[PDB]
Amino acid sequence: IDPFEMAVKQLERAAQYMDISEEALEWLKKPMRIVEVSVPIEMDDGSVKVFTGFRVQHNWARGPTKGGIRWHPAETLSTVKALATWMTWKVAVVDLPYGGGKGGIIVNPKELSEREQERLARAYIRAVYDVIGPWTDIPAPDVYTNPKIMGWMMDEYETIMRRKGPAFGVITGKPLSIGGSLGRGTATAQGAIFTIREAAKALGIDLKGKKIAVQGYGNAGYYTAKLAKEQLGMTVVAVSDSRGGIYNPDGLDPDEVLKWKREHGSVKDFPGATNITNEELLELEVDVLAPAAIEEVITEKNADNIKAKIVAEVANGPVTPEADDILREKGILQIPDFLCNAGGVTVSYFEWVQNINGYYWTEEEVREKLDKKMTKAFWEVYNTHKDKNIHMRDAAYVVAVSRVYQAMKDRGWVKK
Ligand SMILES: NC(=O)C1=CN([C@@H]2O[C@H](COP(=O)(O)OP(=O)(O)OC[C@H]3O[C@@H](n4cnc5c(N)ncnc54)[C@H](OP(=O)(O)O)[C@@H]3O)[C@@H](O)[C@H]2O)C=CC1
Repeated sequence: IDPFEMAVKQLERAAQYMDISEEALEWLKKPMRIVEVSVPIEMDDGSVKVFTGFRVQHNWARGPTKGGIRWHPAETLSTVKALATWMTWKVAVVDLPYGGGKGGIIVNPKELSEREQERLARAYIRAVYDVIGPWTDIPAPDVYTNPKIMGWMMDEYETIMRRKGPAFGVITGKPLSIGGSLGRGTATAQGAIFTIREAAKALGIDLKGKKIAVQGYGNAGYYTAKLAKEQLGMTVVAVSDSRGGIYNPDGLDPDEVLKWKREHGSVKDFPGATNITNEELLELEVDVLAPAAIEEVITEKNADNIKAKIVAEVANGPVTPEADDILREKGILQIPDFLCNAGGVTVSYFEWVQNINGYYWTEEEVREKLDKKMTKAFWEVYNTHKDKNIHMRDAAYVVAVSRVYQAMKDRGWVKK
């Protein structure tokens, strides 16, 4: 299924639940600027290889576009366009002064050395300099890209820009030594925890003493479990990895589970815990479920057999639309995927603000501002959900598209 076709279909579906003009929908169905460039680098053997780079800016009505850069051998312009379109709604739902953007290079980084990767980053910056900037387009880490490459890109941009402004703010996800930000490691989990707390508040459920099951124990899953147990006081009873999952009604200690995973290569066979399958974890009777793993783990087949009161879509779309309808019919509140894991984008914006202002905050200030942002966004989505009598995800889409629509109307881009 073509990614851009899917994104356009999603946008039309969202527009079907709100009052939006045809001209605005047509404007939103097409990225405002797409830049495809050749990225030449010098190989370690002395040869020269040319790579294909992309930089799609879907919309900038609300402000400078924001989005990451992906280094995947299967990158396509369609995928970049779809991800920029999704990033637009991602930044619009949580009320950031950002638009939608995305980049990508068709390259396999597993076969490149450190020098070649640095050359690739610098050449990409040299190619796309004319369409990026602190107030035009702010790239970010993505798949097979890390803060190392962010530092290289920032250094190249500063070299080209002759230090005429906040070159630190041109890109986010940088190392702390050069314009970096605190709380970037646990941003997604912190946002998910705040959204879960607000959902419990909305449902009238006290989380102190309740049970939570987390699917996927990577950076997001482990930190979600850890932060839930620490702040929310929720008993973690089940975690899982690719290999399998474990269960214990008496509770799990996330630090010990992480230690065992980093020692035995997997979370399975944890002492005092019963081994369960991922499917079996989705079956447990808990009050919070946090899929932080592979996409499409909840389908029409197992949607009915879910007993969780709150499903926090920490991952990127772990629930299918049929499963969405079935789960909504069962009186279960869903937190949409691009609202639950909004911490990442929310944190990036804080980093950009720190770079622009020249003043960096502390871990507590970032945590409090993120708390405010996520609470406001979830509350703005839940109110739409209750007023329009539509699905949770649909409420978030309505909020984001309404925000973009209003910004477009204010600029005079669309007269209707
Ligand atoms: N973490 C972040 O900063 C943000 C995360 N996201 C989204 O969040 C999710 C996780 O992020 P991230 O922590 O970076 O991912 P990680 O790569 O750090 O970890 C992936 C985890 O999910 C597990 N996993 C991978 N495939 C499966 C599978 N088929 N079945 C069951 N478990 C699987 C991995 O298991 P194993 O360890 O055994 O390999 C691991 O536990 C993703 O869906 C991602 O798209 C996007 C926004 C930013």
